[PDB]
Amino acid sequence: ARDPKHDILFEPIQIGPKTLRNRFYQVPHCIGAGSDKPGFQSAHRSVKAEGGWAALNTEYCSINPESDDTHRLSARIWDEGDVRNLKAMTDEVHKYGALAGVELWYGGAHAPNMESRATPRGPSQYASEFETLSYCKEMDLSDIAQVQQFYVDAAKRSRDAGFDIVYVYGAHSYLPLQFLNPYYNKRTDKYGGSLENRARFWLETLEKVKHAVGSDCAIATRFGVDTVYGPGQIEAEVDGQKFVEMADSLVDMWDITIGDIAEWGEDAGPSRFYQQGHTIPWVKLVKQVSKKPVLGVGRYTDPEKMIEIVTKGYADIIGCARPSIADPFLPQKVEQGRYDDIRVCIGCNVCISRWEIGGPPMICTQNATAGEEYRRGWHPEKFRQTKNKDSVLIVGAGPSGSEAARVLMESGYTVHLTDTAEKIGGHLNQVAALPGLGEWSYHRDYRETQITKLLKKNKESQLALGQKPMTADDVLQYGADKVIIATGARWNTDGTNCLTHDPIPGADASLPDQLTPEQVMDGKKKIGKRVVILNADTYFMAPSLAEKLATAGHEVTIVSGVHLANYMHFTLEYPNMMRRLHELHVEELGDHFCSRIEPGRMEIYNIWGDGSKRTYRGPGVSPRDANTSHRWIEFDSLVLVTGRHSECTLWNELKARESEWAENDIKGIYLIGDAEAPRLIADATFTGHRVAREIEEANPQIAIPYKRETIAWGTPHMPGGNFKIEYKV
Amino acid sequence: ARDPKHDILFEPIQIGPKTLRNRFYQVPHCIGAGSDKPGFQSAHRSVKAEGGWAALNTEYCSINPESDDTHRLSARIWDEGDVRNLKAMTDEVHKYGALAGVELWYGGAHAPNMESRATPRGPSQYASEFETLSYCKEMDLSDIAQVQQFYVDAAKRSRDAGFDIVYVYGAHSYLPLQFLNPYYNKRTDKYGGSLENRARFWLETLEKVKHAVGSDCAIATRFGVDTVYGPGQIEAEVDGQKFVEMADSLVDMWDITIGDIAEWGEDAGPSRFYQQGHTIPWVKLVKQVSKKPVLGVGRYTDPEKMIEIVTKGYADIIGCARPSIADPFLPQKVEQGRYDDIRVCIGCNVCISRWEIGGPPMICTQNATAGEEYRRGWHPEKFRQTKNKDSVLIVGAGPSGSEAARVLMESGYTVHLTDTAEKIGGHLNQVAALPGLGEWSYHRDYRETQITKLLKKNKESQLALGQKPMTADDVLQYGADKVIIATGARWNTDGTNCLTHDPIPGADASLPDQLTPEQVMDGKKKIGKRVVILNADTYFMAPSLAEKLATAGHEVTIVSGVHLANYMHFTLEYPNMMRRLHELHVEELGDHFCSRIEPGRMEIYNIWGDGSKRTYRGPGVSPRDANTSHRWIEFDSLVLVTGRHSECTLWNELKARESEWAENDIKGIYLIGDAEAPRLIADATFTGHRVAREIEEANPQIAIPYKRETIAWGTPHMPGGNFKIEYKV
Ligand SMILES: *c1c(C)c(C)cc2c1nc1c(=O)[nH]c(=O)nc-1n2C[C@H](O)[C@H](O)[C@H](O)COP(=O)(O)O
Ligand SMILES: *c1c(C)c(C)cc2c1nc1c(=O)[nH]c(=O)nc-1n2C[C@H](O)[C@H](O)[C@H](O)COP(=O)(O)O
Ligand SMILES: Nc1ncnc2c1ncn2[C@@H]1O[C@H](COP(=O)(O)OP(=O)(O)O)[C@@H](O)[C@H]1O
Ligand SMILES: Nc1ncnc2c1ncn2[C@@H]1O[C@H](COP(=O)(O)OP(=O)(O)O)[C@@H](O)[C@H]1O
Ligand code: SF4
Ligand code: SF4
Repeated sequence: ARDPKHDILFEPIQIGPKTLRNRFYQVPHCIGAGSDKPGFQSAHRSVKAEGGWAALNTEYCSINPESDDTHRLSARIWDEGDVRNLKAMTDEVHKYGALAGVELWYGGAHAPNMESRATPRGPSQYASEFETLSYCKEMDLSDIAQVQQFYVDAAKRSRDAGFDIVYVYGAHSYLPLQFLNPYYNKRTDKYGGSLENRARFWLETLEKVKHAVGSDCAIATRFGVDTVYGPGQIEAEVDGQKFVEMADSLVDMWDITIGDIAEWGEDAGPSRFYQQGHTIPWVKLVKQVSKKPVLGVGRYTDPEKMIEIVTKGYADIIGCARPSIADPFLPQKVEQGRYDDIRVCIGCNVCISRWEIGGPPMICTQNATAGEEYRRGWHPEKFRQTKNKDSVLIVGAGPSGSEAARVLMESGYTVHLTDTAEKIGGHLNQVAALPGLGEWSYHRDYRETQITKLLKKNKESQLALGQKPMTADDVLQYGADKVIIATGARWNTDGTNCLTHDPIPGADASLPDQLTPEQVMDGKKKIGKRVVILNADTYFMAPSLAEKLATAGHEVTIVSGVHLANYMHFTLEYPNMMRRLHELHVEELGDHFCSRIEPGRMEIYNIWGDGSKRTYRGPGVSPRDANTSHRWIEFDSLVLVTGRHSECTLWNELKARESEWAENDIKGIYLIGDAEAPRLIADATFTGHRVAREIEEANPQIAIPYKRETIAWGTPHMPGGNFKIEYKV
Repeated sequence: ARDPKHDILFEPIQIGPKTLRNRFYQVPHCIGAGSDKPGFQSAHRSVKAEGGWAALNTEYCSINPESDDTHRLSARIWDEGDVRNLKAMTDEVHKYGALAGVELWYGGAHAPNMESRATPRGPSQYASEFETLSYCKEMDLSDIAQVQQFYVDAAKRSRDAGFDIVYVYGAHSYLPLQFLNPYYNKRTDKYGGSLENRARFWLETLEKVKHAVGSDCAIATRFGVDTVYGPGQIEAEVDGQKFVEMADSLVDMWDITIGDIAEWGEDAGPSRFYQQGHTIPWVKLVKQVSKKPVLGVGRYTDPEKMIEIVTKGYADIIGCARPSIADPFLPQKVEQGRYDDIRVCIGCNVCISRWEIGGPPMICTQNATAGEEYRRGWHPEKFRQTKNKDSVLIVGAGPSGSEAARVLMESGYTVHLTDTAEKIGGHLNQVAALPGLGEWSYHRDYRETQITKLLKKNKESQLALGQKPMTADDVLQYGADKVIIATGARWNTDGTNCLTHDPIPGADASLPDQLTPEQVMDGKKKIGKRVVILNADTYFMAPSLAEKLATAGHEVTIVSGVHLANYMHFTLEYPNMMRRLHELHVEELGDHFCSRIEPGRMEIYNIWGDGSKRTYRGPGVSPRDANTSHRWIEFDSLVLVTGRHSECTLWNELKARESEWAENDIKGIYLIGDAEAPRLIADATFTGHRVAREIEEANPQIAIPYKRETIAWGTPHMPGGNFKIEYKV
C-alpha cells in the first residue's frame, strides 16, 4: 500500500493556464538527443510520462544559430524542421497524459558556435570562463531587441511544436542571468548598474514571451538564485529574492538552481560532496517572497524527503533530473507503494560526463536502458518473456553478473547466481567504502533487493554467496543450458600501464613496501608514513586513495603520467576534488612517469624530456635527443594505480575445452563486464543487461544492430527543401 | 602557361585494375562529415575532383560498430544506409572524372565506442595510450576470423557504394599495425613473436579483401612505416621495409606515413616544427623495396618539390591532405600555370583541431569555403557576380578585411581597401614573426598577391596602405555605398581576463616593467632578465612568447590560470611545444592566477585554494573557507597574456551617428573579424568571406540560414526500416 502521507505528491497544481497532474516534475536536462535524435528524445521522455511524471522537459533548446553549443549537443528550435522533430516528443508525452516543456536557451559567449561559426552577443564583451577562446560582441539597443525577438519567434515555434510549458532560461549563467550578474554585465546604460536595470533584459523577455504564447502555454523560468560564489556574483538574500519579487507577476512557475556554468556540479551535486536536499538553504528562500508555485532540484529520490519540503512550505513541486534518469517509473512506484522497486540515483554524474565530453549519447550507471529505449527497444520495466525452460549459471555477482541475473529473472529464466564474495556487488563494495562514495552502494543495494524479490517468483532460481570459486569442471558439470562468466578485473600488480603497455622493472605488489588499490582498501597490509601513488588512470581511484591515506595521517605525493582526475572534469567532481586534495596537503607531480622501482625509492622522468626536434637517425636509435630528466624519489610505501586487467582465467579454461561443451549439454558460454575488458561501472552493468536481453540471439557475445538516427541522403531536413548540392554563383 | 617540367605530374599511372589520371592524390582525411553529412562529404570531395585531383578518399571508415570513434566523427560503412549516403560522394566524384576511395578502419582500443558501447578487440588486452579509459578484449582465433570478415563485408559494401579504391588502414597505430607492432602485440601464438607471425593478421586481411573486391577495385594499404619512437615500436629499416616486401604482391598502391596515434602531429606536421617534405627520409625507404606505386604525404604544395620526389624515384604519386583542403584547385592551377593563384596551406592544423575536439565540422584558416561548399553553396573558385555598380569601403586589411576585399573584387564590386599598416595582413604580420611561425605569413602573402592582381582587372578598385587612420568623418564623407569595419583587436593592458572578467589591480602595460604581446613583438620596449608571463589564454601566444624570450636569454616563468596551450593539444603541436619549453628551461606554474601587481612583484594564488565544502553562510560571505595560498613572486618584467578586446571605437562613433548615414548615401555599415569579437584567424577570415558573399542580403551583419544535415523524423536511416518507437516485449 502507498503510505497515505505520500498522497500529497499526487495532488494537482495550477501553473498559469496549465495543470500539473501531480508533484513529480522532470526539469530540463540534457540527454545527448536534442532535435537531432527525435526517436531517442521522444522515447526517453515518453517512458517517463508513462511512468507518471507530470511534466517532461527537453534539455536546453537553442533559439538561434548564434547560440550553438557544438561540440556539445543542445536541442534546437531554429526552424520548421526542428518543430517537426520535437513535436514527435510532445505528441508522445501527451499520449500518456503529461505536459511537455521546452527550455528556450541563448548562451552568450558560453556557446562556442563550432557548427554555426556565428558571433554570440552579450551584455558586455567577455571571453567565457568555461569556453576560454569564445568571445561575444557587446549588444547595442537594437541587438537587445533582435535577441528578444529570437526568444519570441522561438516561443511561437514552441507552441507550433505542441509544447505546454515554455521557459525563459536564466540558470547556469546563461544570457538573462548574464545581464543580471555584474560579473558579466559592466554596462552603464539602462541595462546595467542598479538591480532594476540589470533585471530589465530578463523582465522584457518574459513579458514578450508571455505576450506571444502565454494564454496557451505556461511561462516558466529557471533561475540560479545564488551563484554560490560569494559577493560579486548573485547572492540569494541580495539580488535573488529581489529579482523574484520583480518577476513574480510574469512567471507562472519558478524553477530554482544554484551555481554557475564553470562549476555546475554545485547544481548537479555529485554524491561524493552533496547529500539529497543539499540545495534547500538557498531554494527555500524563494517561497519566502514568491506567491507562485516553486520547485528546486536536490537529487530527490526519497518520498519521505519530498513530502518534507512540500509540508514545510519550501517548495510546491518536486523537481528531478537525475532521479528520473535512474528511474523513469519513480512516480508510479511511489503511487503504488512499490518503494522497494525504486532504482535510486547514485549521484556519480556519468550521465553528465557523456554530454560534457561533447557529442555522445547519455548513459546511466543504474539504468542500463537510458539512451537505449528507442534504438534497442529496451523499456526499463517491460521484458520479453522466455518461451523455454533454459537455465543460466552466472559466475560473479558484481554490477555485470548481478544485472544479467536481474534481467534474466525478470524475463522468466531459471538463473543460478554464484560468487565467492559474501555479498552481491563485486568490486563496488570496496569502491563505495572510499571516502565520499557511500551512496554508490545503492547500485548493489538495488540489485540485492531485486534479486531477493525475484527468487520468490522463480522457484528454480538460486543465489549462492560465499561459495568456493567455480572451476572449469564445476561449470562444465553444473547443469545449466547457458553460462555467463562475469568474473571481473583486478588492478595491475607489476606496473603495467597505458603509456608503455609493459611492466615496470621492480614493480611487484607482493613486496612489503608496495600496494594495489585492493590491498589498500582491504586495510590489513601495513602502510608507512611517506606514500607515493603512481598513477596512469584518469578517473577516481588515485585521487580517492590519496584522500583516504592523507586523512589517515600519511604524507602523500601523486606521480601521474596521465592528466590526474581528467574524467572528473566531465563528472563535475574535479573542482571540489582538487580543493579537497589541496586542504589535505597532497603533493601532485604531473607529467612524470616511473622507469624503475627498488625498495624505498623509484626513478621518475618528465614525459616531455625528449628533445623537441625529430631527425632521421636510422635504426636502433631514438630520432630525438635522449631524455635526461630521470631522478630518484623516496617513499615508505608505493601505491600502484597503473591500470587494470581482466580476470579471465576461468573463461580461458572453458574455451580451451569448448569441444567438451556439447557433451555437457552446454549451448553457450559468454563473457561480460570487466572480465571481457575493464569498463566504467555503467558499462559493465550495460553488458549484463544486454546479454540478458539478447540471450536467445545467434551470438549473445556481440550486440545486434540498434536503430540509427543519422540523416538519409535524398531527404532534406527542412520540409520542402532541396537536398542536392547548389552553388551560389 | 605551365612549366614543361611539371608535365610529369599530369601523366597517368596504373594502380591494379584502375588508372589514376594524374599524380595528384587526396589521401584519406577527416572533415567532420563521415557518412553522417552526405551533402558535405559529396560537395567537399567533388569540388576537388573538379579541381583536378585524380582520386578522392573518404576519411577513416569504420567497418563495424565495435570500432566507433564517438565522440570523434568517422565515416561508417556498417550497412545499406551508409552505402546510400557514401554513394552520393562516389557519384559526385565520378562526375568530374576522379576515382573515389574508402579507408577501411578498425581502431582496437583506440576507438572509445561511446555511441555503440560495444567492446573493441585487439591482439592483446591494453588500455589505449590515447583513450586511457578504453580497453580491448584479447582476440582468440575465432575473434580474428570474425574481425577479418568485418573487413570483407565492408569491402563488398564499398564496391556497392561505387568506390574504386579500397584501403586496409594500418597507419596511426590502428588494428593491422597493432598486430604488427610488439608495443601492442604480446601474443605467443602464431600471430605474435616473429615478423612473419606479427604480419599474419594484416597479410590475411589484404588477401581476403583482394579476393572479395580486387577484380573491381584497387586494393591500397596505408602503413606507418616507422612509429618515430625508436626501437620498441616499428622502425623503417627493421620491420618496415621487410613488411613491405611481404605484402607487396597484395597491394596495388602503398600510402606511407610515420608516427603513432597519440602524437600524430608527426604525420600531419605543423609548420611550427616541420617543413614541406619532412617525411622524405622515411618515405623514400619504401621504393627501395617495393615494385608497386608509392606515395607518402609531406605537406606538398610546391610543384618544384613534387617533381623532385618523382624524378629522383622516392615516390610515384603526390599524396596530399592539408594542401587539398587549403586549395581544392591546386592541380588545375598547376596544369594551367596559374602558380600565383595557389592557396598554400600554412600548417596551422586548425582543420584537425575541430576533428580532435570531437564532433564539429572542419574549418580552414586559408580556405573559408571548407565545410561551406554544400551548406552555404560556396564554391571556392566561383563567385556570384554583382549586378549593380555599388562600391564598398573596407577599413583594415587584416585576415578579415583582406578576405572581404578579395571576395568582393572577385564578385565584380568596386572596392577601396585602406589600412594604417604598411602591408596587408593586420595582426598576422607580428604573429608570423614568432619562433617557428614563418609559414603562417602565406595567408597574407596569398591575399596580397590576389588583391594586387584583382586591382589590375577591377579598375575602379583601390588599395591604400600606410594611411592616416580613418575617422568617423572620413568614413561618412568617403563616398562608398557600403562600409565594412575590420579594425581588429588588441591584447589587454589592465589584466582583464576570462577568470574574473575584471582588470587586475596594478596591471598596466604603460609601466616600464610590464609588456603586452604587441610590445614584446615590436621589440623596442626593454625587457629585464627575469620574466613572468601571466597567462589566461589557451592557444599559442603565451608559449610562443616564452620560447622567444628564453631563446633570447631571459629566465622565464609562466603563471597560467587556464590550462597552458590546451588548444595546441587539438592542433597536435602540444607535445613538441612542451619538449621545446622544457629544453629551454621555461618554468610553468599551473593552476595559479594573480590578485595584484606592483613594481617588480606580483601576488599569486592557487585556483583550488578555497575550502572544498560549501555551506550556506548568508550574504556578504563566501560559502567556503577562505583561500589562504596567496604569495608574492618577483620579476624584472611581467608579460601580460590575459585576453583580447575588440578595437571598435571607429564603429561605435559611426553607430553613434547612424542618423547621418542616409544623408551621406551610405546604405550600410558592418562590423567583421576581431573588431566584432576576437576570433581564431580562420574565423576572422570566414567573417570577411561571409559578409562579402552576403553583401546584398537584408542584413549582411548576420549570416543567413545554411542547409542542415540532421535527420527528418519519419524517415528511417535504414532503407525499409521502421522509424517509430517499438519496444521489445
Ligand atoms: C544534463 C545532465 C545529464 C544532467 C543530469 C543535468 C542537466 C543536463 N542538462 C541541462 C540543461 O539542458 N538545462 C538545464 O537547465 N539543466 C540541465 N541539467 C541540470 C539538471 O536540470 C538539474 O538542475 C541537476 O541535474 C540537479 O538536479 P537533480 O539531478 O539532482 O534532480
Ligand atoms: C583529419 C585531418 C583534418 C587531417 C588534416 C588529417 C587527417 C585526418 N583524418 C585522417 C583519417 O581519417 N585517416 C587517415 O589515414 N589520415 C587522416 N589524416 C592524416 C592525413 O591523411 C595526412 O596523413 C596528414 O595530414 C599529412 O599529410 P599532409 O596534410 O601533410 O598532406
Ligand atoms: N571463479 C570464480 N567463482 C566465483 N566467483 C568469482 C570467480 N572469479 C571471480 N569471481 C567473482 O566475480 C566478481 C566480479 O565482480 P566485479 O569485479 O565487480 O566485476 P564486474 O564489474 O564485471 O561486475 C567478484 O565478486 C569475484 O568474487
Ligand atoms: N581607424 C583605422 N583606420 C585604418 N586602419 C585601421 C584603423 N584601426 C585599425 N586599423 C587596422 O585594422 C587592421 C585590423 O587587422 P587585424 O587586427 O588583423 O583584424 P582581423 O584579424 O579581424 O582581420 C590593422 O591592420 C590595423 O592597423
Ligand atoms: S549516471 Fe549516476 S547519476 Fe546519472 S542518473 Fe545515473 S545514475 Fe544518477
Ligand atoms: S586549417 Fe591550416 S593546416 Fe589545415 S588545410 Fe587549412 S591552412 Fe592548412
